[PDB]
Amino acid sequence: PRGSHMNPKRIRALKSGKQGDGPVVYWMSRDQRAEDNWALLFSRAIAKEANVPVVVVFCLTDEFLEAGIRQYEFMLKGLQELEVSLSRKKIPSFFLRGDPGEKISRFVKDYNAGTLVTDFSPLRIKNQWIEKVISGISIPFFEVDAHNVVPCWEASQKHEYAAHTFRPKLYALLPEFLEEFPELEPNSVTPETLSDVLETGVKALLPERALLKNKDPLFEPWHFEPGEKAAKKVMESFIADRLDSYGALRNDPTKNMLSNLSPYLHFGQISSQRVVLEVEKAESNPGSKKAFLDEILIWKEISDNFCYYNPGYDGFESFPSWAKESLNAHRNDVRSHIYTLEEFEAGKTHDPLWNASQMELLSTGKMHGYTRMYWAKKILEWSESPEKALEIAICLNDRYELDGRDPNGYAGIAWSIGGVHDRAWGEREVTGKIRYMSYEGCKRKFDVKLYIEKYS
DNA sequence: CGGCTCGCGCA
DNA sequence: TGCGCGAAGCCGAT
Ligand SMILES: Cc1cc2nc3c(=O)[nH]c(=O)nc-3n(C[C@H](O)[C@H](O)[C@H](O)COP(=O)(O)OP(=O)(O)OC[C@H]3O[C@@H](n4cnc5c(N)ncnc54)[C@H](O)[C@@H]3O)c2cc1C
Repeated sequence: PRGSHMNPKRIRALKSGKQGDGPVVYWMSRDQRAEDNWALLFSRAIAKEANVPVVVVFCLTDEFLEAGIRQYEFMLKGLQELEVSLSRKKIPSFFLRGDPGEKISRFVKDYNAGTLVTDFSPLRIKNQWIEKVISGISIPFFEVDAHNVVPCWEASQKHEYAAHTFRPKLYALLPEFLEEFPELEPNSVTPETLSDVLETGVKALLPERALLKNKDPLFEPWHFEPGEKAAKKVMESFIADRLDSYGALRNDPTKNMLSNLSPYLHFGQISSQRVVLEVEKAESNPGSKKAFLDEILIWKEISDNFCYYNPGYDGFESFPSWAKESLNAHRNDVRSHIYTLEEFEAGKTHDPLWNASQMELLSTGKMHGYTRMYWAKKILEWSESPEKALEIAICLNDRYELDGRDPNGYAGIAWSIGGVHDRAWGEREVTGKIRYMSYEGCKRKFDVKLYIEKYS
């Protein structure tokens, strides 16, 4: 498709056709940012060769109703910042509301677009939208992987069983795809109020707000400032203050020593490639650098590999054969406790460590990476069936996590409950051969009282 | 055949 | 606290 610093393997054609005379439309979805965006850079390079301008279109679907206000505000406030950023470079943005399959097909014809570009996402509803758009448009339709360092269809062509199998593949293509980003060139040609979409959506999600007894909201929105500018500040402080002690205190929820980048990385407000570019150049603890790189490279992109090659990524059928056989044999085992969704949601279990994990999820919208395993694994231990446990874990994960509705969530829940990307362990009642995690093992690794007293 | 992102005993 | 074994099924290099 042309360009000096542009790798042609990051782009693949979804539909071939005669390139129109109008501008190039970039259908923004996952990577909501202006800097370090391959999809936005590829749309500008195409527009430069065709002597056309580049426009951005964002379709606001009804998916914000299944979520909550904490995710809707975090996204809308970032889109307000992105509008001024793109407007500074003479790039206009259009914000549509409704079905992307019907709205973007109408936008391409109404605006007489010449080439449509979109970003990559392995989720089901994105592939369903792209198929409906292809059937209604007559212009070329391209797809760019701007989220992963190595494109998903390039790192592997099949489902990866474990990380130590996917690890040598990723690090082998790293010297080719780890490159610096060129600056976005402003538009030479210039061819819906976000404040109203914010107030309308908030009033519709007000009854579903998570409250306390005194009708006070549980969400604390001052923990993570949304936007592209704030996301870069979280990156800088992590590499300057937290990266040294990461490899030693990454599993201690009493110490705020993780990167805290998952809410920004989910909405695409910060590029993981930019994070790797800056972490690699830093001089820090070599063990901590290798530990953080293994999280943002393999485990982040193997989760995209999981959902892209397993369409039932949120179902029991995606589990390995050994895990399904073990879970099916222990279906009739008597459970120590049985809790419904409402009891798991409000945090009314006998385990104070589990309840404290749920309060962190409800109050801050981001539960610590270590306690998320204890949170999900105990849901499987105290549920009717593995299907209900998978249902409850996915529901609370997508409802209250700021990084929810993300491939890392479904892969992480499939790891905790279904042993995906994991191996078998000692045979137990109810759980079977799935990895076990107890309250006593957490007491030997960190001060469990400080974590419980912090969140009641 | 080697080695994979827990619990547990022992310094 | 950090280290080493145990319990377990399977991929992938040959
Ligand atoms: C049951 C369960 C549910 C999860 N739900 C989500 C979710 O909804 N959204 C989400 O983005 N992540 C999810 N994760 C993955 C992981 O918990 C988060 O990425 C992490 O805890 C967020 O904090 P952090 O980015 O500061 O951690 P860091 O240690 O700083 O992580 C660095 C980055 O590496 C990646 N990463 C780290 N751990 C994982 C992992 N286990 N799997 C995949 N990528 C990882 C993420 O991009 C993360 O931003 C879940 C994990 C589990 C076990």
